[PDB]
Amino acid sequence: AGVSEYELPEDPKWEFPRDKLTLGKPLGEGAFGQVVMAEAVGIDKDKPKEAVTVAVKMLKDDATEKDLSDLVSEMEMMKMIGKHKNIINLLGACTQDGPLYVIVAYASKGNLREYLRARRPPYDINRVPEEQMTFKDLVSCTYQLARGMEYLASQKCIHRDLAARNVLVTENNVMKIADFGLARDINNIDYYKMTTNGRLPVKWMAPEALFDRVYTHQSDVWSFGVLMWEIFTLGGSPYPGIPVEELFKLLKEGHRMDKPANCTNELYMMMRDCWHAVPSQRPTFKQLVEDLDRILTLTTN
Repeated sequence: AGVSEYELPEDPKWEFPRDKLTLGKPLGEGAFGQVVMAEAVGIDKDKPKEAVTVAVKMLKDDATEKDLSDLVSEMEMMKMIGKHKNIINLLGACTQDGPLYVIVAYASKGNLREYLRARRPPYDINRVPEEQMTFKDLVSCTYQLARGMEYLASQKCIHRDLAARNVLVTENNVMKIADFGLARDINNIDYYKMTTNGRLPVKWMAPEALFDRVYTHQSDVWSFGVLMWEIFTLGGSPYPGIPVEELFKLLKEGHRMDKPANCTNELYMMMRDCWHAVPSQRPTFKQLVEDLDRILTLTTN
């Protein structure tokens, strides 16, 4: 839909009244949208006079048409995806007679990369030493995210932008996949066809997307492997020292990232399996969940 003449249809089951929403302090500014904390009175049907803290995604003053298209697409993707423990929860939207607000559950511990970096083993005033990550914590993080993606893939949707920056962490340390603005519905098609030059960060893109312009669930599996590497480096950035302009040829030559310091060979081989050159030889998200559960069960004892 061309947003400059598209009028958002009514969808009463998701609509939230503007007079019940009080916008608060900013939580983030990316480039296509901005997210603010807010108080939503009555958005929990079970506590109808109660104000609950939420996060609201909206356009910036300098928004483009594509920014608005992405915000609509993110809202519609979250509607169709449905509910899961490891997917950030869509609560409602203000869509009629004013700016588009997409209202989502608030994750008080912020994005995953900064959450991990603040909990690294020993000047940063943002560190949280009382919550330093153990190996079991890292495996648990990975397992939760694999469960979220297993659910996502069972809904026949591809995220396409999986990365630590697009994961949120709640007060109870629950991992929440977020930022569905690039996600797509691939029900009834065999693969999603990429344009010539996409809007997906190159360092998380599977080679078949990069070079053959195709995206499947197994392309998300590749990105999940990079996400795993981010987790087990406690928020490191991938292919360190390699600019994206040099990475294309390195990937064609079979280059893969080295093993992170805090990782077992078992977990590194799981990353490497996610980075198999042949998409159908990478594990599925169902298989990753099974393997991570077994590792996590052994670790917790």
